[PDB]
Amino acid sequence: RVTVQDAVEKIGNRFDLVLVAARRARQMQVGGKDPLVPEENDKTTVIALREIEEGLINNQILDVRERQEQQE
Amino acid sequence: SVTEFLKPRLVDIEQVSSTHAKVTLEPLERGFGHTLGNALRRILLSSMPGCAVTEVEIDGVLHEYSTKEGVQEDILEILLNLKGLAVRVQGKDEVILTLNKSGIGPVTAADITHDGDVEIVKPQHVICHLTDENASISMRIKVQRGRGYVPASTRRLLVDACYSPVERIAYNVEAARVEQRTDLDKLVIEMETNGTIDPEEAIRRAATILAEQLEAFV
Amino acid sequence: EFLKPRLVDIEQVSSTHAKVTLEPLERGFGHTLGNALRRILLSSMPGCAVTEVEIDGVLHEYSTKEGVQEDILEILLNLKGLAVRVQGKDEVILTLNKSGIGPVTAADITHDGDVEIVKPQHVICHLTDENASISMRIKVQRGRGYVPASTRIPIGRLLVDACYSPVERIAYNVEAARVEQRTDLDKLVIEMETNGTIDPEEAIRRAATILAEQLEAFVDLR
Amino acid sequence: PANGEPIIVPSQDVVLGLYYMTRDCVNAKGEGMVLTGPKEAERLYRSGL
Amino acid sequence: KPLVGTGMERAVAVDSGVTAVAKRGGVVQYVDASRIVIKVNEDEMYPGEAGIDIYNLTKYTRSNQNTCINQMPCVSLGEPVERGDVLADGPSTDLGELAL
Amino acid sequence: KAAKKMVEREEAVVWDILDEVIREHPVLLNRAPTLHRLGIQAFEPVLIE
Amino acid sequence: EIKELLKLGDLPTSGQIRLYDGRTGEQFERPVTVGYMYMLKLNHLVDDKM
Repeated sequence: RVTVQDAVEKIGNRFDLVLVAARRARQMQVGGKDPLVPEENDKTTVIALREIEEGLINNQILDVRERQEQQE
Repeated sequence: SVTEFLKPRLVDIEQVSSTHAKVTLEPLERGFGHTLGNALRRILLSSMPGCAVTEVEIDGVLHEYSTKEGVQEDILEILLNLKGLAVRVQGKDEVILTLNKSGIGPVTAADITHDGDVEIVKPQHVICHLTDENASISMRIKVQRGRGYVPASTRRLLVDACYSPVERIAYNVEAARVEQRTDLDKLVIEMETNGTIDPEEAIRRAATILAEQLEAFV
Repeated sequence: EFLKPRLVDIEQVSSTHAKVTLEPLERGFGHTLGNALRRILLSSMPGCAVTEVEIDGVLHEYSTKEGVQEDILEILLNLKGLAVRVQGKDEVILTLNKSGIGPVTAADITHDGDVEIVKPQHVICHLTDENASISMRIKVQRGRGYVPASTRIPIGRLLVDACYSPVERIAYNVEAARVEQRTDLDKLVIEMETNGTIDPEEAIRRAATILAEQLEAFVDLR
Repeated sequence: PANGEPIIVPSQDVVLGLYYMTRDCVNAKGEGMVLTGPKEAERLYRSGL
Repeated sequence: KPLVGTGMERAVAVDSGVTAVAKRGGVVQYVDASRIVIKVNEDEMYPGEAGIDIYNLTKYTRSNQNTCINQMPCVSLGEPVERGDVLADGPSTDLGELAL
Repeated sequence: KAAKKMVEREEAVVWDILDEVIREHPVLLNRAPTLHRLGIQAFEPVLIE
Repeated sequence: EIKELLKLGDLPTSGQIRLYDGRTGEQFERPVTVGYMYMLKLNHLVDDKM
């Protein structure tokens, strides 16, 4: 990733980007919740940022996944 | 360990649709990247057998600074367009073709006379434009076999023959590592043809030329 | 259709440095082959250079053997400057022994058949007493490029920097050839400075071989 | 952050190279011809012609 | 021996004390990396207590910034020497000239 | 301790692990007089001798 | 006087000599200046700092 400006284009705040990326990366790093996008021998940080770029990650999908996880 | 040199094998060939190639070689001994890149570039640029456009003559014109009605371009412009034209010719050294047509619209390379052995690699290419009802374009073009670049002054209108098929060739050297190996160079040949011959056959031809030039030594 | 250059002439203008002529060549090929050969020769060549000197009456590489006027490290540098040639061995152990006042050069070194010294007059040290003997064992091995001491690493076995290189100054020039019923013929004259350990013909042959092997992957590109 | 001026302004050696690359002299090799594109311009310059 | 000097190299080298400048002209009888022995001229030597001169060149010893300070003989065996002239070239010196 | 002795031995395996960790893992390069916020910038390391 | 000393030698009066690039192997336009300058080594070694 040359830069994350596209992620800001997707999430204009430029700060919640960091929080959501870190949340996703922490969840997928320690264990479980395998990345949903192909990797390039990169660390969880890069793949999390790429997933945010792709648009499948947002401020609501993490919350709804947690809610469904809580429901079970 | 007096002659054992790290024989490299390409790690990647990033090839684009038609004629852009990005060939990657590694590892190369200290400094060999620059010499190999330089030799390949010089061979591909200066000395390369090929066939291109040599001269052109127009029935209704006898001067470089003139024009024909119904052609919104200029005869200098059609010369420039013919410069980029690409053709493949059999062992026959020379051949003459023509653009004899009378129609309305762009003059495409497909319109040129097929003329048997010769082969046009970019028929879709546009040479000039015609729009008037009676404006007819007729000219004689001579294509000849050569092995370099011949400007006009080095020598009916003249056409500088870009015999060599490489349009843009550039190379780069970046540090590459093999375990504790100090600093091994990795070569990146970014190269572009005109479409007559694919990039890889051109690289192979240049390598063979230089090898035959070296066969006299060993 | 291009005609390759033959090794037309070798002119040993001097014992150490020579000039070779390559003919015929076509336009552009001159500077091409000249630069390629220059880079190959300066970069990678076979060579014979001192690698491990051991002096009997020495504990470390910084002391001063009594009787020799120059410090021991200066002796190591002089030995590094020594030129030697071998044929059938990847390493060899020479021996030097000398006492009595006077210069001690490479000439007095042991002269094993395969071992050949090219510059006997080249000085190694001096002795300043009637009874003051220097005795050393010199391990010289083949190699390539440059290999410093600290990298490839007894207490008396001194280590020196490797200088595997027989060529120090290479230059080339392309000029016109005879008529030969064809103009634009380029003759390539390469002037090469060599300490005296490698034959220029062998040097050019080896450089061409190296370039060919490097190109052989290009010809066999996948 | 001080102002809108770019901070990655090329400094001293890059600028000299670029400036020497684009500077017209009255006449030189290749003066007065027509090129179909930048590619053959590079080909002409690097070849020394 | 710096090529472009200002002619002050002599003074700095000789007076800095690093170079073992001679004391009484003579002939270099015995030379060595360790010591240099000088046969002073009879005219230059006192009648009594005749003797000869000996300089013990300082070898590799720690300098106060941990750089090496050392001397090397710069006179060949059996050569004349003038009174007050350099005999050993201290660090960063040669032939009694400041070469840093 | 096995990894400690490995890194001390400079085992060739360690370098591959280094290329793995350094793959994309920014580090901060800061100068001495940090005046403006640009005085600290992140950078992707590229191991070099 | 510097030009005079150069004249006693066999080197260009201006002091500029054309140089050939090591990699490409072709000439540099606009001859460059080459001479012998006396250069020191200062007591700031990287391995003392790194």
